[PDB]
Amino acid sequence: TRPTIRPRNDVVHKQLSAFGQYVAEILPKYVQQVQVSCFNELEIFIHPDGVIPVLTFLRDHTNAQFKSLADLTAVDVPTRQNRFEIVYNLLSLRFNSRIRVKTYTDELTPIESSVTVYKAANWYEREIWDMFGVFFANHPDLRRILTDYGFEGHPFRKDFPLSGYVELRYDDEVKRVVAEPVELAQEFRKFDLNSPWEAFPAYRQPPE
Amino acid sequence: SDAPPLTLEAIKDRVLYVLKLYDKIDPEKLSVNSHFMKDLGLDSLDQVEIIMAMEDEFGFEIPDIDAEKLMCPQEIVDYIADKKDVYE
Amino acid sequence: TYKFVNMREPSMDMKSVTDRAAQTLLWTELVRGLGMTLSYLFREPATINYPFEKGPLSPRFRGEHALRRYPSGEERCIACKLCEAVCPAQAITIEAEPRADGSRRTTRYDIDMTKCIYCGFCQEACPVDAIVEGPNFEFSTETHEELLYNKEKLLNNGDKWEAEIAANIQADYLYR
Amino acid sequence: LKKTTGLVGLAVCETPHERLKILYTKILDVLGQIPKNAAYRKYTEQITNEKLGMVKAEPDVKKLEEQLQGGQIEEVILQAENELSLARKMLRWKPWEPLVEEPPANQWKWPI
Amino acid sequence: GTSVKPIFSRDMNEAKRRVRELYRAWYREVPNTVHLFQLDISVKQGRDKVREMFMKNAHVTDPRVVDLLVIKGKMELEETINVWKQRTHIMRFFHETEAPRPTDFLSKFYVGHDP
Amino acid sequence: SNLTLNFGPQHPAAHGVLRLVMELSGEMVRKCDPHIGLLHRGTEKLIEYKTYLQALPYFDRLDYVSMMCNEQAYSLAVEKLLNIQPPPRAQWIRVLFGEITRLLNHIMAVTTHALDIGAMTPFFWMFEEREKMFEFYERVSGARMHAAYIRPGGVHQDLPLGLLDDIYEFSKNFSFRIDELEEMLTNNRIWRNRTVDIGVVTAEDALNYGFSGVMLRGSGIQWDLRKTQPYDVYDQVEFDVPIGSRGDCYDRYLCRVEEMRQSLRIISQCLNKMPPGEIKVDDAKVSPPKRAEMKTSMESLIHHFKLYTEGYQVPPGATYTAIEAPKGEFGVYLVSDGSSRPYRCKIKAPGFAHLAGLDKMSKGHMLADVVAIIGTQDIVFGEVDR
Ligand SMILES: CCCCCCCCCCCC(=O)SCCNC(=O)CCNC(=O)[C@H](O)C(C)(C)COP(=O)(O)O
Ligand code: SF4
Ligand code: SF4
Repeated sequence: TRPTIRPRNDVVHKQLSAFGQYVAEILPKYVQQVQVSCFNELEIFIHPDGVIPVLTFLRDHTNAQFKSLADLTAVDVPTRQNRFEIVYNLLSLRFNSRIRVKTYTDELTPIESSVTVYKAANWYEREIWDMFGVFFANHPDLRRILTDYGFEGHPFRKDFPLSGYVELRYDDEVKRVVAEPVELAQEFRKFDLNSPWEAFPAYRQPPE
Repeated sequence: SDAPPLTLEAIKDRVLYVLKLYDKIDPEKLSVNSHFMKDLGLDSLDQVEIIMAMEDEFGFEIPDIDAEKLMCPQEIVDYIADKKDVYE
Repeated sequence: TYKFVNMREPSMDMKSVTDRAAQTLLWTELVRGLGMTLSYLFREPATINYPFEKGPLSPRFRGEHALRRYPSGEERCIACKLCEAVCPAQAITIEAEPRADGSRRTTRYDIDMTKCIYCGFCQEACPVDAIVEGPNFEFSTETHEELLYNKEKLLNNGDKWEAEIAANIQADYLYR
Repeated sequence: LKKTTGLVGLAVCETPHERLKILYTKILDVLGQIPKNAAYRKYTEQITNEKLGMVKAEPDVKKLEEQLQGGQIEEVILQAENELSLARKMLRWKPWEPLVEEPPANQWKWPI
Repeated sequence: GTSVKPIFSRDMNEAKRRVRELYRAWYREVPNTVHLFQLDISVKQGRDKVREMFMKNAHVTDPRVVDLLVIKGKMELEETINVWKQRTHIMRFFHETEAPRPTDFLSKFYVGHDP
Repeated sequence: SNLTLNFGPQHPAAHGVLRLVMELSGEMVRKCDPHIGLLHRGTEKLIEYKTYLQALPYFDRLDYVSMMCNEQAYSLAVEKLLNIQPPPRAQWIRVLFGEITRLLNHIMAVTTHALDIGAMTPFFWMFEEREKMFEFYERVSGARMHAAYIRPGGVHQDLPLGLLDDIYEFSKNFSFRIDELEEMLTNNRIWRNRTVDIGVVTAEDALNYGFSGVMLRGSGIQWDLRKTQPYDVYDQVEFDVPIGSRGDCYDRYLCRVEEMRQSLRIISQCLNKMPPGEIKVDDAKVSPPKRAEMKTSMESLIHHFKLYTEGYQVPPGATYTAIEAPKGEFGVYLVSDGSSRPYRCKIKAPGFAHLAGLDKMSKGHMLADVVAIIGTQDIVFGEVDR
């Protein structure tokens, strides 16, 4: 168990558990769940309506002081009724800690823009909108950031195909670059790698 | 001197000229009281183009509201008369 | 544990003021920079006489791909397709069948050199040292089609570069 | 006395004790308008009272900075203003109310 | 019921009002677009294309979907006005190098296997 | 009307494919609108279709000036998710090559910044040193830049039998090259005029906008991830953290030069403290076995086959792992669903936030000052666009 196994830290685990309990007690209106991962990573699941309060409390509270937003992104899980999972990562320099705040939304429900709380979010929320199609309410200048001008659809969504729907080429008759339906000389070859034998008993799900 | 004392007859003549200048409307068929949607079979989008043509013709901004009701030429004449204060 | 890069205060004695005035009016630090460039003018340049002189390389160098043989002249590749499975760019295409003598050999072995990222994962994955990245790097073509390698081209590369490839492998296989 | 706080845009504070006392009194005044059983009120009152006692008991700025663990008393002042603003916001938000909505049964289930 | 939260409009009337406003803005923009991008189309062609793009989505009955469609159309209009777009992007709406794909059964049967 | 100008992508000062739409009154910059995405390759979706070993060479090509630092961040994320531990010699190799990579990145940043400003000479002096470090990269992995040496289990191969001596020979001459660079730039009144009080950012603004690395330290914020949240063997080396005073371009330049010196210090320590032992985790269900074992033992062959076809499975879970990359905090949000392919990989690049703040930092400045600010933010668009 010594040489090749990653060592544990129970002190940080206890501190993060206590602080998660602290946050949950202070904001019962929005906090739905609190988790401490095995490698000491605090996670706080909330209600979407509490995006702005929670973050504000987390960045302003004397005992919190998470004044820096590492990054903000989204995860697509099609099996969930609320497709998109919004993940905020925050860093506290005063207490040398990190915290993760997660909420959910679907295709037609906006999330409150948090540019007011953190200036850094601007481009992160633009990127989430571009890649996933999640609208952010009250956003200063919301528009595509990564994709091409006039590009239809959101690439990061699970349903979207890897190579998309159109390609580009230069056409001499019209003397310009044109977009046409994708044709591939060699199709991407899909591999089935998943082993039919279970790897991790600790994560086994009930047999329904 | 500035612009002449515009009258209702001038407004009606200009409005009907604009309508007869629209491709999707046969000229001699349209009347002053012909409803745009019912009489000429025009869609909501078509009405929007006609109102914008009025704004170009008479040079004043007709909001989205108060344009949703100008559904026959006569209502356009009444609206312009009200906005420009013309009675005779 | 930290240090300051711009927290120094200048002395205000008459000598220091006169030295700074001389620096301002007579441009001393500019002459210092001129002296540095003049010093570099009289050094030997670090340029090499290419193509006559070459840059140093290593036995681990990753270059053009090649298919190798056993000393008997039999091909090493047995069509396990591990290189095709591991390739992150999907640059390898393999088709195989039993040979006329029942041997497990490939009938198609293509590498798309304009897909390849030259990572060397395939030669790590190969269990019989059949596919290698040889030492060559001067194989620019005039057309795109010349960079779509089939089995004949790769076997020819192996035949052409075996003498150096074997010597490179002998010098590095004990680190692998 | 001290020059160069060292952080760009953070001016040196003359008379920081008075500023800290005023800010902490304002914070307690705002907390007085929150329901007494709300966790935010009691936690913030406790920490504010400790900080105010520390400020009142220590006339020396560097010793007070070492007691407060807040990093260069100008930053302590800034954090006090931040807490006051948050207190007003929390008064408006009322996050001590019961959870607004319960999420779907499989919403946070992972994997899949 | 159905417990949904709006984006901008509470019913289809407000959504239609926003659609009409965006249509007015595109209609006004088309001649400037033809001038600035030096397009070889007429203003009539551009306005016809704008109408065709608007009518592609005429079947929508959800105010939230309509609000998102108006947001996307406003994004495209802002993009066109500021010249972020190039002539190739504007001309991508007309599919000038795409051979017409037939729709009747017999031609589809002749060309290949796809329906 | 303000003049509207396209700055890039085909511009020398652009530092890549950047379309900076700028509103100007005369030469004064009224507004900066960075348009990015001209190097968006869709890396994260591609990473979703790969195994964990197949996704590693993408992190080489995120920030193409700090390859091994990108590899180390990803490897740390995957090792944290696997609950395994790299061996000590591998960690020392990782820290040594991370400091060499920091030297590479800082040389590139400082010399390209000087080249934009107009001082073209130091670039040629420092790129010979960059060439020698590329040679170090090549000897260890066979590649000059995209090495792919650092793997989620340690490193791919052990150092060749004479590499430490050559790294020592290079490291004992580099300080004089830094000195020549500083003679060229540090006290030049023209350079100070082009750099002092340009692009000044306050500590509060730097924190809120999401800045990291030098963009924080030039404004006096005392934060270095190697000191506060150490990884590998960074807790066993000694070095100082440069700190600025004014938050301008000049202070950021001094910080980077001193950072280069401190990296030399760390390299000297790593050379004198490299321990013996194996280079990857002695766990053949994660790290491939040696080839002699693969050709003699049944278990080793089975594990080689499975690790190179299907790859190792990672237990379900999500991590955010961050390192102090030479351009700032570099992070990975990695989501595993239990299989051998990552479910999600979000990449956090400091250049994203720095470029999002470029418009703020350029208020009240001219065209040349904006060029200097782009240079001082140390932007590579592979990591910005991904
Ligand atoms: C230069 C050329 C380039 C072209 C530029 C690209 C333009 C893209 C703009 C896309 C934005 C949208 O689709 S916006 C979404 C539009 N869809 C809806 O509003 C759904 C309900 N349908 C209706 O209300 C009617 O069918 C209607 C026909 C709308 C009239 O309405 P009236 O009953 O009130 O006449
Ligand atoms: S070097 Fe890498 S990309 Fe090229 S064929 Fe081998 S595995 Fe594929
Ligand atoms: S080259 Fe090697 S790995 Fe690839 S199919 Fe042949 S034997 Fe297998």
